Amino acid sequence: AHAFWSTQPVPQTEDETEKIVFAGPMDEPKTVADIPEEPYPIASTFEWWTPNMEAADDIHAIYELLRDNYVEDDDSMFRFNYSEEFLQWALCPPNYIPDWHVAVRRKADKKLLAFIAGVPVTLRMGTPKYMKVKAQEKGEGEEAAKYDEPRHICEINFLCVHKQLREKRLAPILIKEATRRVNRTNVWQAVYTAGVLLPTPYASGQYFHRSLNPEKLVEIRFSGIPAQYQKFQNPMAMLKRNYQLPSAPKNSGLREMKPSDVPQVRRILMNYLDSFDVGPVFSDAEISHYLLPRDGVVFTYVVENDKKVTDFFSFYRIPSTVIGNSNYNLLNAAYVHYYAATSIPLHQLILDLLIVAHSRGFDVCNMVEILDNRSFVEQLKFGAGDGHLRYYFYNWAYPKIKPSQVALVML
Ligand SMILES: CCCCCCCCCCCCCC(=O)SCCNC(=O)CCNC(=O)[C@H](O)C(C)(C)COP(=O)(O)OP(=O)(O)OC[C@H]1O[C@@H](n2cnc3c(N)ncnc32)[C@H](O)[C@@H]1OP(=O)(O)O
Ligand SMILES: Cc1nn(C)c(C)c1N(C)S(=O)(=O)c1c(Cl)cc(CCCN2CCN3CCC[C@@H]3C2)cc1Cl
Repeated sequence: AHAFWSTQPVPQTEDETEKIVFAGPMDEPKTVADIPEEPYPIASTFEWWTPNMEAADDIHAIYELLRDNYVEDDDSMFRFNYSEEFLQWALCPPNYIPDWHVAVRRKADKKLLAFIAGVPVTLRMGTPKYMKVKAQEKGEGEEAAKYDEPRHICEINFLCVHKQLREKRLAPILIKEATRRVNRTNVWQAVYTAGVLLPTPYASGQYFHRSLNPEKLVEIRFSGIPAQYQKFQNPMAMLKRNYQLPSAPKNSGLREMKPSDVPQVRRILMNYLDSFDVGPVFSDAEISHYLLPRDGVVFTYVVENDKKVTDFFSFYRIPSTVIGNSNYNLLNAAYVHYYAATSIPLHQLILDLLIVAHSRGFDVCNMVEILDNRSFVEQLKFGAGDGHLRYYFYNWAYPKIKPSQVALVML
């Protein structure tokens, strides 16, 4: 049923994943020297290209490919429009490997036809807590703990094939060449997410959405007017009233994050994320890169009291092109990023996130039900959406876990 994925080191069915008890690799052990030195063969009219994602025109080329060809909703009403500044941020974290950014161009005119990107991440991906309990009962604690040390792996994102080249088996070639380049760097696992169902997720979470500009969301058919609103004479004014938010944050001591906050934010974030079965481990440099504010891209606020950072939240911007409605070009979405609360309830912290996002002109706040995101859904008027985000490993057997045991945000 899967001419490509059946040949790959991933669990092949849900029934197989249901039987996995310990974390660990799936493929035969290999070394860098076993991996082909030469790029994977591609047809003569095409060439491999490694873009320089710190060069403005290379970023712009990838930006255009994604703008016109990346993920759409199922009704082709919206398509992600990640900005050039966002792409540079997401693709060039500390110690990133340029060779892991893989493109295909038409050799004749250098037209960009396809892209896939990998970035390094340090991930805790050892056997989850519930399976360690079973392992202990069975005398298998050592094997269950074998791969507990955080692992330096690849995170894959931004797979895209031009619309005119679809269903020609180019995606498997891109994946194969990315795998080769990552393996040549002595890295053997990857983590990736998708909205679609592939073999075989270790976790899946529903998307949730918080209306910030409901009149726009209804107009573009992102949101509907619930049936119960028809019992009122003006359902739209009632809708706006329901979603209204304060004009300024409520938490005393909230301010934008600054460079000197990096060590404190690292400590509180790492203390929080260590409670989840799967999660990243961030250095100071990675905290700085992923969390310090960048205009139009990432927004991060801390709660400071007694000159100490006790809480923080972050969100990032991904607009989507509104394909079918001529009255609006873009849907401006804020996505919940990392956060940590030690002094206030999480719903009180995330209310300030919604306020800041609304004040800055965002139309909706999106998130997946990872981390403790479910704990503020009802209080802050998030609604479940149609979409899901499925989490996958390449070359890593892993038991099924709930999305609330996942602490890795994927951009
Ligand atoms: C150690 C290091 C390892 C590094 C790599 C780790 C693995 C990373 C894996 C990538 C993680 C990416 C994470 C994200 O970015 S998820 C976002 C994916 N991008 C989009 O949805 C953008 C719009 N769509 C496209 O650009 C294309 O339709 C794509 C590129 C998605 C498929 O192109 P096309 O439509 O022209 O099809 P084909 O004829 O070339 O190929 C068909 C084969 O492709 C399999 N397919 C379809 N969709 C996906 C998908 N989203 N992940 C993995 N495989 C997918 C499909 O099952 C079939 O295989 P099989 O069913 O026959 O077996
Ligand atoms: C406004 C809007 N624009 N677009 C393009 C869509 C679909 C919408 N919606 C309608 S949606 O409700 O907001 C929504 C929906 Cl249905 C489904 C999904 C499934 C995940 C898609 N990918 C896969 C690759 N990447 C991994 C990490 C981020 C990214 C997520 C995501 C969303 Cl974000």
